[PDB]
Amino acid sequence: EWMPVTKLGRLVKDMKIKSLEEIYLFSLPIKESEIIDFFLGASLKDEVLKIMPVQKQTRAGQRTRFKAFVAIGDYNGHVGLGVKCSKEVATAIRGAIILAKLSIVPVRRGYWGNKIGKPHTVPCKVTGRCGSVLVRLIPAPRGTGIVSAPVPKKLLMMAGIDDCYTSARGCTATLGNFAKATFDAISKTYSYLTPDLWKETVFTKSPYQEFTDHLVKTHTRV
Amino acid sequence: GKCRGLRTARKLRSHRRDQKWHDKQYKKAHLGTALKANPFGGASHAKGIVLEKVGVEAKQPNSAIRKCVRV
Amino acid sequence: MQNDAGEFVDLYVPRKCSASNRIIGAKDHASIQMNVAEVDKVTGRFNGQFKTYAICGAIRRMGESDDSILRLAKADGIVSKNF
Amino acid sequence: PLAKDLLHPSPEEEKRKHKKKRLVQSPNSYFMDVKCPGCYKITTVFSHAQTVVLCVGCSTVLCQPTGGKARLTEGCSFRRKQH
Amino acid sequence: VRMNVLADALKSINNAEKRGKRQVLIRPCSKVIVRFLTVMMKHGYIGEFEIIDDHRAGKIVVNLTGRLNKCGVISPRFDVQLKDLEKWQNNLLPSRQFGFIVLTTSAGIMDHEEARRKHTGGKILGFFF
Amino acid sequence: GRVRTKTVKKAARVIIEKYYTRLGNDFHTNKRVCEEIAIIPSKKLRNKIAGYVTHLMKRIQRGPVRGISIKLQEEERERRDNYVPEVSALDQEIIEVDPDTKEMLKLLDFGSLSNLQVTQPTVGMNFKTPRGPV
Amino acid sequence: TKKRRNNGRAKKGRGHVQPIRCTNCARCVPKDKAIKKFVIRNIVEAAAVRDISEASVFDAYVLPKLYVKLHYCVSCAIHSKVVRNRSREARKDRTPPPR
Amino acid sequence: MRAKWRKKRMRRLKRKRRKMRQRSK
Amino acid sequence: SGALDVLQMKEEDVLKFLAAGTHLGGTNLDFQMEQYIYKRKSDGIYIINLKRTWEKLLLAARAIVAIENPADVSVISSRNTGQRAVLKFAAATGATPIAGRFTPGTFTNQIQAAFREPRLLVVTDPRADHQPLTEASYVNLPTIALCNTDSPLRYVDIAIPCNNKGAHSVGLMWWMLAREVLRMRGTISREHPWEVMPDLYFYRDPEEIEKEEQAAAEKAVT
RNA sequence: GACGAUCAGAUACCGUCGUAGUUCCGACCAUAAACGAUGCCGACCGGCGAUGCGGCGGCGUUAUUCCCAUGACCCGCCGGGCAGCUUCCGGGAAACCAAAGUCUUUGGGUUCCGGGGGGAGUAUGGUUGCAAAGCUGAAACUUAAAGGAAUUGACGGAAGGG
RNA sequence: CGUAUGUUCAA
Ligand SMILES: [K+]
Ligand SMILES: [K+]
Ligand SMILES: [K+]
Ligand SMILES: [Mg+2]
Ligand SMILES: [Mg+2]
Ligand SMILES: [Mg+2]
Ligand SMILES: [Mg+2]
Ligand SMILES: [Mg+2]
Ligand SMILES: [Mg+2]
Ligand SMILES: [Mg+2]
Ligand SMILES: [Mg+2]
Ligand SMILES: [Mg+2]
Ligand SMILES: [Mg+2]
Ligand SMILES: [Mg+2]
Ligand SMILES: [Mg+2]
Ligand SMILES: [Mg+2]
Ligand SMILES: [Mg+2]
Ligand SMILES: [Mg+2]
Ligand SMILES: [Mg+2]
Ligand SMILES: [Mg+2]
Ligand SMILES: [Mg+2]
Ligand SMILES: [Mg+2]
Ligand SMILES: [Mg+2]
Ligand SMILES: [Mg+2]
Ligand SMILES: [Mg+2]
Ligand SMILES: [Zn+2]
Repeated sequence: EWMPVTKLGRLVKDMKIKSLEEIYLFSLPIKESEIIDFFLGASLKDEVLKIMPVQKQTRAGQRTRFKAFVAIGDYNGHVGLGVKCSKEVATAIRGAIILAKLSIVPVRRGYWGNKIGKPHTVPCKVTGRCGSVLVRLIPAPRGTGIVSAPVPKKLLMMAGIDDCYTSARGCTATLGNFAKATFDAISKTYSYLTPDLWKETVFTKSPYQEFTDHLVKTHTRV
Repeated sequence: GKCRGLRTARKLRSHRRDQKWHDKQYKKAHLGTALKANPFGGASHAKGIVLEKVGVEAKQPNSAIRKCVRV
Repeated sequence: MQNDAGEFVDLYVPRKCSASNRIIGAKDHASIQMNVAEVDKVTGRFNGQFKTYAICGAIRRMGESDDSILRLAKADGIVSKNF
Repeated sequence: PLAKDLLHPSPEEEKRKHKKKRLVQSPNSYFMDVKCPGCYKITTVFSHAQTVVLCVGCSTVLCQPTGGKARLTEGCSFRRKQH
Repeated sequence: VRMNVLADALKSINNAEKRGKRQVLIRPCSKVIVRFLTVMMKHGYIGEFEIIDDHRAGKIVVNLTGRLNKCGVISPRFDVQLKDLEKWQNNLLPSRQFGFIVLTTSAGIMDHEEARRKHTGGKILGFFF
Repeated sequence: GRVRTKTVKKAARVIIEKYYTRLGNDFHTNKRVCEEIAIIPSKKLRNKIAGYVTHLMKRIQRGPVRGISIKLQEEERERRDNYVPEVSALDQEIIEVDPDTKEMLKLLDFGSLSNLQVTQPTVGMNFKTPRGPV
Repeated sequence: TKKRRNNGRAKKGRGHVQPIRCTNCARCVPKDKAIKKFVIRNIVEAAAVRDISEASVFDAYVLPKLYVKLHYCVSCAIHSKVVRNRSREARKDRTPPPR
Repeated sequence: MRAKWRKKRMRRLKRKRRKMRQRSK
Repeated sequence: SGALDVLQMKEEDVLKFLAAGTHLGGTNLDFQMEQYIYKRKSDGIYIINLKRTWEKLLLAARAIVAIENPADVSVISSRNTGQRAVLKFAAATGATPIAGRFTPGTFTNQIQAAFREPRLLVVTDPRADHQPLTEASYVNLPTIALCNTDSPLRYVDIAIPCNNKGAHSVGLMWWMLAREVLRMRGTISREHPWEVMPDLYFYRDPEEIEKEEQAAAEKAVT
């Protein structure tokens, strides 16, 4: 069924690449939603945050289109947010789900103050900005749960975060910007230099050179 | 910007005291004029005598005769 | 990230820019990891070993990726010290 | 240039930079040995002199104040002093 | 005028750090600056630095290792008691796993964790993480 | 109002690339060719395509055009490759250099070791165009 | 919304610039804001220049030119089509139109 | 109403009010 | 050149660079190209340092050789003065050339007809070929460029300081790059001069073509 | 203000006159979209071409008749300034801004000042002023928006092309 | 040269 068009999609289907983190490690642009479905197909859960109609004024009247905000993610270190606007509600939701999968980022989880057990919270205080909305993720004591509005609480649970204090500033009624700001906060957990990431990086082989021979054999024909 | 020196507690206290008069929620409850002008005089309820029955025309974009009484 | 025990609990360990030492994020599509092959001392011909440098998108945007790579090569001996 | 060596800038770089903005401030002025065509004795004159320096006894003008370095009188040879 | 040499120094380091520079010139220099820099050095947030003598306040050149997220000063130097130290940590540091609050105490200039160990409160100077 | 729509033009350019050799400057012959090498559902459309083909052929025969034609192709390869001069333009008996790069070549330890002549440096450094409007 | 960085005028490092009167309507306009146009043209138009040539008493008499400096207020400059409205980015262009 | 003329309206109103009190004092 | 005598600049190369005018840059200097110049001439012309030209040229060659599949290297020249030089390089090294107009979306539009995913990009001029350099920024594409003294270095990882303006110098620089790539690969001998003439990469304007073809024609007839 | 036009009216726009004023001197007045609608002092943070002032350096041209210096020009550097272009520095609701940046990773110092729209800069008391007014400055009551920036349309007695 | 206006609510 799935005929990949990109080299990354080709390697994923040929089972040459294992785990999304190898793609994440080299920050490769994913361009096929089947790659996401290949690695996390069973565990992903989707939710329609909001169906927001938008209108364009024309001579004959108002051209109403529907925008769908979809949050995707397995409840374990991966979450994605997708926004799609189209004439039909059903078409908008499907397109948003595709865009949500393409946008999935890895979520770094840390420890409040113990380092006992698996990670339960954000590694540190992270802030996300989208328009006027500022969402600040705060590390929380184990057993605290997620103290946030219903909108970021869905994303934070989908990110796998179990405990988190939060602080929102701006027009949080703008659910599109509110959700995006939360997603931006979650995204930059792995962009934050904690001293445990200080140790010199060891460079591994890029998938485009590690399987450069397989790509020549197959992707040239396919 | 605002002063931050370690010996500016009086200036910060004085400024917040002055600027607290500029929100109507505080000035309503702390000037006394509002309580003097309040027909209930700071009470939740009040008794009275019906002087007459009057009809009030509802504001646009509605249309109706709201039934009221002068008390 | 390791717990008190020392088991690695991070999903993965992101790369860091070879010049600015900033973490290269999962969506930093302007980042590169360019390999510079090392020649044989006498032949001057690719022997199969390469030096690896990673540059974050921000350094490339500033236009500083040129001197970062050049300075890294001089440190690695790829470029002659009398450049 | 991200990696600029601030400890050891080139002498050309320091010579261009403003005297106060150098790594360690130093004057751009100097003292000089002025010999008027007459007599034989030597006069020590500041480069950026503000007063009309007279060769005492000879009673001749050696330099004229300006907005910067003093202008030596015509026929007067000067040599920079060293400390 | 310049009311706080430490504020000027920490801001200058913070700006060069964000700009990806490898070295930053710090002027003027003070014992409080050098002691503050040493606290960051002992934790690896900065490399070696060389104080430069000009028969004046002094200049410093710090080698930056690309590890600082932010080195900020706190003005004014509030008095910090040991009981109130925790509430300062929750307000100034991203997490307890890393980041330090630099205190000037009678024992000497030290980070917040060393002050807790030596049971000494003091006046807050700044922070870094 | 005789501008030809994309459908007339797309058919005509393609026919000349595909069957250039069998075409010519006569509308009447080209009209007949289109009847067998193409399926043109209407006669009027056929005469319009053959009209543009005839117009193109003249142009494709007096120069290259958007359309490709082997004969013009095989010449492009010949200029791009075949003209390698007998002696390179770089092979010059005397190479003129200014004392500035001559002293540079001294740093290159290649100054006096080459066959090159030094010109007198330019005087006045009047190299900037005068500033002003227009 | 600010429309022009220079506020529509050439005043940058001073407080007050003396006004001048518009050539058409005599409106007071600051000298730095007036749309100026230095007009140089022959006294005789190109149609009549030939007739004056053989009507002249000199063998080679060069026709004197007319030098008039016009100052226009914004309304008169726009109305007389000396200047026109331009797009957001076209406004920023400052070079005079080509000759 | 233009703010400048609303100001002029009130200035005239004030002048009338001051004349009304200068007549009663 | 790794301070190796086998990779040092020969007297033959010096005469080639001097003849083609590669050492002469523009009258304007980019602040990030300052390290490559030697001295400004008395006529405002900046002189490029040939050692630094050679070092970056070999450093670029080492980057090209590191790509296992030569087809994964893309060579581009929007300007005509360099279209012939690039296609030859692609014929001699097996790179994928794009001469002429670069259609936007080539590296980013997965469903575009000419969609391609090179592992390394080489361009003739950052100003003229600004589209591939800017577009490479979306797909993690390292970039090599021929940069003059007044050339921007944004998204340019290996800049070769050379006169990328004159017809001779542009062709010569691609010729030297192609020769050095093959020598490192071992395709051609190093002590034996290359069979390909430098003039084969030189762009020839039409006026010269008809001028020389009739000169050759009159030579043959008599 | 008078008048002549224009108009349904025209206490206006247009035109003909024309008082105060406009001008100088001396005393008041203290307000302006008094605007960069952007406090001041200090530090840091990209690039580029200019520009004005000062100084320093350097082929050459020109006058100073030759020399000398000095000016005019040319190529740079430094410092203080009015600005300009560019930039994914970074910021911002955006327009934009190299400051309006170095802000949830929130603290250099310090002054003034705003807290939904009105009522209202009104009343009233004080004070200043010859006056006009300036400064200080409320309340009752009323109201679910008022407003900013930007988008698409529609419209225009706006422009350009059909 | 020279003209003004368009009852209330309602997609
Ligand atoms: K200047
Ligand atoms: K509009
Ligand atoms: K109604
Ligand atoms: Mg309130
Ligand atoms: Mg009603
Ligand atoms: Mg109703
Ligand atoms: Mg407007
Ligand atoms: Mg503007
Ligand atoms: Mg103007
Ligand atoms: Mg009348
Ligand atoms: Mg008159
Ligand atoms: Mg005022
Ligand atoms: Mg003014
Ligand atoms: Mg104001
Ligand atoms: Mg003052
Ligand atoms: Mg000046
Ligand atoms: Mg604040
Ligand atoms: Mg209010
Ligand atoms: Mg009053
Ligand atoms: Mg309502
Ligand atoms: Mg307003
Ligand atoms: Mg009416
Ligand atoms: Mg009606
Ligand atoms: Mg109506
Ligand atoms: Mg209806
Ligand atoms: Zn006018």
